[PDB]
Amino acid sequence: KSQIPRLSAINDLHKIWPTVEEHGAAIIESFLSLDIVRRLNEEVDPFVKIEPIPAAKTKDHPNHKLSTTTRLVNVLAPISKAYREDVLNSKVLHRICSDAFHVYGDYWVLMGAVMELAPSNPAQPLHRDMRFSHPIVEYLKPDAPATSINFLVALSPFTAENGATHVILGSHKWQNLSNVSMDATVRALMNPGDALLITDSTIHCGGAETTGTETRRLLTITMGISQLTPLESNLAVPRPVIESLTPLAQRLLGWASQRSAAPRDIGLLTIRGNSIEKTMNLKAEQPL
Amino acid sequence: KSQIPRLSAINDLHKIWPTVEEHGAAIIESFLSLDIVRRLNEEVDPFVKIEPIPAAKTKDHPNHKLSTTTRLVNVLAPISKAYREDVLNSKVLHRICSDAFHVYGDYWVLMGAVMELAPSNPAQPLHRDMRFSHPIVEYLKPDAPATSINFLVALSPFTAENGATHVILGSHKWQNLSNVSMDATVRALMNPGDALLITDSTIHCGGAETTGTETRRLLTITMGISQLTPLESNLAVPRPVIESLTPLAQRLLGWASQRSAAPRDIGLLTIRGNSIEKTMNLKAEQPL
Ligand SMILES: CN1C(=O)c2ccccc2NC(=O)[C@@H]1Cc1ccccc1
Ligand SMILES: CN1C(=O)c2ccccc2NC(=O)[C@@H]1Cc1ccccc1
Ligand SMILES: O=C(O)CCC(=O)C(=O)O
Ligand SMILES: O=C(O)CCC(=O)C(=O)O
Ligand code: NI
Ligand code: NI
Repeated sequence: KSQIPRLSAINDLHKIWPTVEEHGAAIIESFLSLDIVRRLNEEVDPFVKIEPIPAAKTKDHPNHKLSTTTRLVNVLAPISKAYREDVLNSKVLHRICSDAFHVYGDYWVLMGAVMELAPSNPAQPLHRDMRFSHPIVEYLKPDAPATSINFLVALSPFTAENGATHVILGSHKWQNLSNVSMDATVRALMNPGDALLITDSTIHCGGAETTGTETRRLLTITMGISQLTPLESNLAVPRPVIESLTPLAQRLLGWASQRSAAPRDIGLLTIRGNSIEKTMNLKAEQPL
Repeated sequence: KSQIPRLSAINDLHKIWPTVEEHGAAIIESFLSLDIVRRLNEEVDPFVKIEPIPAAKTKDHPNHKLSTTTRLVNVLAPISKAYREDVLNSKVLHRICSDAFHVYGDYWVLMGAVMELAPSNPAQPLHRDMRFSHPIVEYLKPDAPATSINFLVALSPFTAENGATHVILGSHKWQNLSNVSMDATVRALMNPGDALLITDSTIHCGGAETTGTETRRLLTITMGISQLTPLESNLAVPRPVIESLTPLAQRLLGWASQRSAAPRDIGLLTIRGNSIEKTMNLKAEQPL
């Protein structure tokens, strides 16, 4: 069985989305530089350490799907300069997203999260993303272009033994799911900064951590059309942080109005014919 | 040809959604009391008068679809006490919406707007709503439950001669649109406070104002699943106004997290497993 296609962020940029459209997955080598990875890791470190279990009794939106050996930290903009500057303005990310979502219009971040898996973390069940938040997605016709995609960026090594993600190539086009098996999977073996890119229809799962010693960490960026509601809110992010961002990053975080691709688009999140940013006189690129 | 079914808000409440599901439209008689209509009208009056043309050159999200004799004012919560208290907490509205959207989960306001049509306003072309903002909707399978519905509430009389809305009954189930004609329509003749309820697949249009003297006004409330992005933003609504609302009204305006109907729903607009309202310590029902 064929392995996940591997592509250069630098040279193969126009090939990335076509590859995912065909195969349902691709590895983007050096999606983030080691410097960006180092900074992201340093900045999110304490927030990962303080994060409780996904279904902690203190939470009013517990996540009952993730294992108790998973820590997931979302709403990264207030935590990480590297995320809100380097990642949210990634030229590679934006080329891919505009390639993927042009039929629909603007896209934004549905969720940007760091996931850390403790040693001995079990494999997740094979799944498609979005089914525990956006039931609407299952009602889309089979030829509807993907309405979200997920960049699973390695922040530490992904190896067979430490639970590198499994994907089923071609499963984004499956309607009948009787052949869903771990027998059908291949692995996303990755170095820090590489990214596994999948669609919302790609069947995949986190792997089993079998060493008992290694802690695997990733940055998962679910990018989706601006017509779909994010899993996470940036409503509580301080205004000085928002005003430090680029206009593009502000839009990605829901601090701007949005547009569809409809010829005479009437817009999303507008205020009596004007944008959020015009109405609220939102500054951009103001240093902290 | 059969007329639009007319139902009592008081007595026929459980019948309203089934009627719309079958026929694509229903008139809800006395949906709003005359007192609520009077207050809404008084409160929005000046904002309608100052509103420019839909595609005014001053706007960065011009609406190129509506006629130059249309004034549309959305983001009503800061303008109208009647809207944000009486309308957003309407028992009838909420029964209907929970009937309609239970398959998907929570619902919210995609747009609440007052539309005023000047004398001599022409008929709109026959259309389905949502196509100039949410192209995703056209990609839904035919048996997907409606993901949005629109309450067109009369704030003045709707007569044949003054441009009462046209609908095509049963057109919410049409796939082939070759028989779309004004020949196929019936009229929503309504008194102030009555509401025409349609789905996002019901083919309809504003009628021609033929008197040259009458000014028709309506309150259009597009309610949709919380998985779809609103056409309008309440991000700039003052915190004291938001904190005066019920928790339900806050959710409807995007000042709360949201839930899907998925068995182990992980939520929408959450912040590291907690809600917007818990995170921001958002008060409710605090008088102004
Ligand atoms: C539930 N779930 C997440 O929490 C998740 C986490 C990170 C990024 C995307 C994401 N979206 C999802 O739909 C997944 C789905 C899932 C996960 C584990 C086991 C079964 C299903
Ligand atoms: C464009 N458009 C609005 O502006 C509108 C106004 C009020 C409530 C819903 C609404 N949604 C829409 O999709 C309509 C569609 C339309 C209107 C006129 C002519 C052609 C198409
Ligand atoms: O752990 C991984 O590599 C994948 C995680 C995942 O697919 C998910 O949580 O949705
Ligand atoms: O004017 C009316 O009665 C209907 C308006 C309408 O359908 C629209 O603007 O989408
Ligand atoms: Ni997943
Ligand atoms: Ni309409």
